[PDB]
Amino acid sequence: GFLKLIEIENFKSYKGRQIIGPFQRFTAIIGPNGSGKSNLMDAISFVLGEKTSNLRVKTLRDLIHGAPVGKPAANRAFVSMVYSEEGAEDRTFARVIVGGSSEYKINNKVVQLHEYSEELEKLGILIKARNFLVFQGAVESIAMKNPKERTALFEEISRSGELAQEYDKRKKEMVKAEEDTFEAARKRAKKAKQAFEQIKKERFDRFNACFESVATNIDEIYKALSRNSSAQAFLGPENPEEPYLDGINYNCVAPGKRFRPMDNLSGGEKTVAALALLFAIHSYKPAPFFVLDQIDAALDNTNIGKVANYIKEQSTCNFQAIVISLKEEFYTKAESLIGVYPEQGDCVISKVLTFDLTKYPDA
Amino acid sequence: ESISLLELCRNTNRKQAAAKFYSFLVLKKQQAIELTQEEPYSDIIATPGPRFHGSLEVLF
Repeated sequence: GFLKLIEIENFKSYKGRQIIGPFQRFTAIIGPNGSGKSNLMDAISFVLGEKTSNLRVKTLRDLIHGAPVGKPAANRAFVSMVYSEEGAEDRTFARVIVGGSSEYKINNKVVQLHEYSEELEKLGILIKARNFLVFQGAVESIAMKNPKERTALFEEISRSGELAQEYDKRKKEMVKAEEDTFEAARKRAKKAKQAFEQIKKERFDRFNACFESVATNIDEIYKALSRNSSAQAFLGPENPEEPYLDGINYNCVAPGKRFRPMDNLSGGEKTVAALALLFAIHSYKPAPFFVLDQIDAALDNTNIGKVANYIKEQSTCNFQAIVISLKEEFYTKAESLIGVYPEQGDCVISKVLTFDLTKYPDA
Repeated sequence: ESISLLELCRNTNRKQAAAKFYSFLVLKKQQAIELTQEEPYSDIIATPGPRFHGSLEVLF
């Protein structure tokens, strides 16, 4: 489905009741330096269940407009997300600050957080994993992971890492039973390795289901980001039989260079290689919408247009893109702009404007 | 008086239209103008703001 609109009431600088959107398949949130854009990112995180400690406050009550300086506009605030899906009624997900704590609602029915999370998960929105979010600095974080840190990441996203301790403990038992081996000792060792092969097979299958998807997609992504047919990208386990035990190697052929580990790249070339891995990882478990918070801050004028055009292309079919963007060479590829501006008041007030770019021709 | 964003963007390309839209946000921040938009994706009308007293024609 689709994130159609966000409705806000008295949340941080968004005083009063405001409609944000409707969103198009590719929408950029832009505006001059101010609390407004990051507050809107926080509203999205908040309606998707983010914890208080991750919303730049110490108390939930301080998310109410004016509460940080002792002048709250109200004793309630809310953020609501309207989720649309072709062939179905709209679904509304809301989080309300009532009496200082969260009230969760689905279609105005009060629910507990467990059910809210479950109903979002059925849509492909994983609020604990935050699969919908590319946080500021995510590109540089991926760029810096060594082969073993890549394997760690694959174990997390594939949930194969949830079987690690059982794997280690079943392997320890198998080693002991094998060390012992009259016939009953043979019988205990056989069952020991069988129970170990079970968890080994299961950890492999969970890892492989994720890794092979990411590994299959990364080449085309790297070609698309590079806008070059000759670029090539390769993921490969150092230990093919048990990939979770060793590193995941990542070699690229940059559009003019030779086959080399991504490590041996630098500058915008390494950034585009890290972007390809980031987007390939998100092509497993992909949320219906993708919120990219200032991803273009990591780009320079040699690849900003390439990444913007990649998101433009992907947004027509594979996912909805919502990008908070500071750079015109990125956000002018969007279908519509949500422009955030400040209003004077006792506290900073943010309001928005909507603008359709599809009405105008390109360069 | 008043200035229509959609009229200013008539005959512009995407980058030009986006920059005029963005200029409305900056000029509102600087209090040179006030902004109204009746409904999502409608025209956006600028009027004189408290911190600029010339003509709106010259501001664009």
